[PDB]
Amino acid sequence: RPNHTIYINNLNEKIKKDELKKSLHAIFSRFGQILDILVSRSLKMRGQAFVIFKEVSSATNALRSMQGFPFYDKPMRIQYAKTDSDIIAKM
Amino acid sequence: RPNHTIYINNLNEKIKKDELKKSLHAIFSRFGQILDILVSRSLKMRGQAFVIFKEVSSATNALRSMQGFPFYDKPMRIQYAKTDSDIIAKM
RNA sequence: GGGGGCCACAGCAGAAGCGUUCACGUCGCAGCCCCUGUCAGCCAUUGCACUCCGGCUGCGAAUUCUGCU
RNA sequence: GGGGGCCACAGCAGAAGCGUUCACGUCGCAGCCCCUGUCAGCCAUUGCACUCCGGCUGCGAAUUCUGCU
Repeated sequence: RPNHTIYINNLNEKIKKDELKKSLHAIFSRFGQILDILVSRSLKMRGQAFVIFKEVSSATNALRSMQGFPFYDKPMRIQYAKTDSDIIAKM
Repeated sequence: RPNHTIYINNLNEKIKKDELKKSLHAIFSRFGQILDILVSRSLKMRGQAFVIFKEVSSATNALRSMQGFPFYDKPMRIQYAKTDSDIIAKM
């Protein structure tokens, strides 16, 4: 079940919303063009984010590459999204 | 060993330096005139501060009154200062 | 923010679009590199000062056309 | 910040001192009370969204003289 958008959890939920999107973009993008990183610190979401890539191969590349990597003293649990983000759905 | 300046430790060391001086002043001052609250988040000092009162009776009042009070979900360990602050020393 | 340095970089002026900002006006806005006030993340610390000072890690902003020599 | 209300409050104008701000200029600055964006503190949460949204607690800025009716 691979698709354009990777899904990361086990993130340091104490990190500000903007510094997260920034540092997340910094860790990736060296895999392909990133379309958008989606975050929200609500109770439902919290320590997790959606990194949307331009081509699926960059998602597969970064998923296998960056798994378990320590991000703010915490290991990343990367996996493909249940559904491709509605921006990719409009493709 | 009572004197003008009370000494508090066991403070929430994760609190910003300014919000501490503010909320500390807010909890006291209803005991007498506060001259100055001295704080610094250095490793040497950290979770502790010096509340300087105008008359010693306010220090005794607040010390016996506010002992163990929960300040930012943490109990206050109040006690008199080893030496009266050099501002009181210049009296 | 702040300081320094690049084969990295025509120069100056206007205009628009941005950044900062509560918000306009002044102002400022290519690209990497290094140091660094902040701020933040773990980690450590229960500690008696009035002078700033723990380790490690990370963020550290804003560009386009137009004309002249 | 934002909104509302007080036996709490002469009115307006200038001047100085402050606040905001990287920094001046514009601007804004009695006192309590209530609600509340932020921000922060514990607490809880390992959670598949693209619409904002967990509980509790706390911070939530800046005044003086001068003249006129």
